[PDB]
Parts: sequence; C-alpha cells; structure tokens
Amino acid sequence: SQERIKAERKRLRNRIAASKCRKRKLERISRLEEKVKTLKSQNTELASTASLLREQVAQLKQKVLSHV
Amino acid sequence: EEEKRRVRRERNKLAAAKCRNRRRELTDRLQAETDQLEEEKAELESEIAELQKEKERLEFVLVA
Ligand SMILES: *CC(=O)c1ccc(OC)c2c1OCC2=O
Ligand SMILES: [Cl-]
Ligand SMILES: [Cl-]
Ligand SMILES: [Cl-]
Repeated sequence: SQERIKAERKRLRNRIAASKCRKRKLERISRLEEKVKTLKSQNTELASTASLLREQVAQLKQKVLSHV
Repeated sequence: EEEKRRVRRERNKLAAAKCRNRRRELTDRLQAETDQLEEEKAELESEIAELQKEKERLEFVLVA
C-alpha cells in the first residue's frame, strides 16, 4: 500500500545511507592504521642506521686521537 | 501517542552519538600516534644528517 511503500522507502533509504557512511569510516581508520605501521617501520630502520653511524664515528674519532 | 516517536527520535540521535565518539576516540588515538611518530622520524632524519656530516669530516681528517 502507498503508506507501507512509504515506510519502506524511508527504511531502506536511511539504511543504505548508513551503509555508505560505514565504509567511508572504516577505510579511514584503515588508512590511519596502515600509516602507523609504516612509520613504525621507517623508524626501526632509521634508528638502525642512526646508531650504526654513531658507532662508526666514535671509532673514527679514536683513530684520529691515536695518530696525534 | 506520537510523543513516543519524538522520544525515539531524540533517543537514538544521542545514541548514534555513541559510536561517533567511539570512532573519534579511535581515529584520534591513531592521529596522535602518527603525529608523534612523525616528530620522531624527523628527529632521526636530521640526526642521521648531522652524524654523516661529522663522519665524512673525520674521514677527510684522517687522510688530510
Ligand atoms: C554507530 C552507528 O550508529 C552504527 C551504524 C550502523 C552500523 O551497522 C553496520 C553500526 C553502527 O555502530 C556499530 C555498527 O555495527
Ligand atoms: Cl531519518
Ligand atoms: Cl571529525
Ligand atoms: Cl582532531
């Protein structure tokens, strides 16, 4: 009946709108969490190289200190 | 009565507010984590820079 169809139009309109918003939110959370994982990697390696350079320079300083 | 309808309206409004603020707790947790990982990444980037500066200098100090 036109009244019933009315009720159903509004039900399956609000519901499909919710189904749009749900996806737009979850893809967002996903991106953010992938970027957190990506930075926590690009930091493990950056600190590897940083502390490696630290050891190398504390060695080269000693070479110079030995030849004077 | 239809004031049950106004009550369901103004109730489920403020209840959807629940997951909106939960999503905000989660997304802003992530956003602050990320900001700070960026501050730290930047520190390391410039520290690598300065370290390599002084390393190449010491190397051209040994030979020269
Ligand atoms: C937060 C909210 O109103 C909402 C809307 C639609 C959903 O179904 C996919 C769900 C929520 O919160 C939890 C959830 O499953
Ligand atoms: Cl509505
Ligand atoms: Cl927001
Ligand atoms: Cl914010």
